[PDB]
Amino acid sequence: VPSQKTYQGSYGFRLGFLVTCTYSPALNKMFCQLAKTCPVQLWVDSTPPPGTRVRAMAIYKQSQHMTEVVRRCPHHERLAPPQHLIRVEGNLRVEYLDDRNTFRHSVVVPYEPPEVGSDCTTIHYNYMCNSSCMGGMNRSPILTIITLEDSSGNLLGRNSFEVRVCACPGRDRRTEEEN
Ligand SMILES: [Zn+2]
Repeated sequence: VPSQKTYQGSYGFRLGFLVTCTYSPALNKMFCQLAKTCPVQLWVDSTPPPGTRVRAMAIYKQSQHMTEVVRRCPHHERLAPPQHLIRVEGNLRVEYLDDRNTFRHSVVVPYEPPEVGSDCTTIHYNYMCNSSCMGGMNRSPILTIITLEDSSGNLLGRNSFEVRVCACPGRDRRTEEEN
């Protein structure tokens, strides 16, 4: 299984977050609706090298399920391959990748610096299956792992957040925070 370990790296890489999508810092958890815009901010302390790329991948949070590949349920599976949970919208250079050994899916875009008038780079992710989809995530928590990689694919930085894809993000966040 791919590592989830936070690695700020040489460029001081971290994530930020701004109901269709809501983030709980206390839980390090995003709650979002299926197919809706999920803004994830990339923050760096120094400019990454030319051709730096940003990869997103989902894994199960629980150790006992970590070897299982996160993919869309049969119903939802039937630019993006239909099996992929995570898509990117609003980007002309999206790559959908299937690992030849692990079969794990990921979605990659080029790293771009913040637009003029901004301090961070935003990527709009879409999650295409609900956490509750049986025959898929089966209510089991997932993590999204965001990796900053150089042009050769080498690790520059890593961060992660838990995700629940659900009908009522605000309500579920409140419940999970009360728990
Ligand atoms: Zn589904």
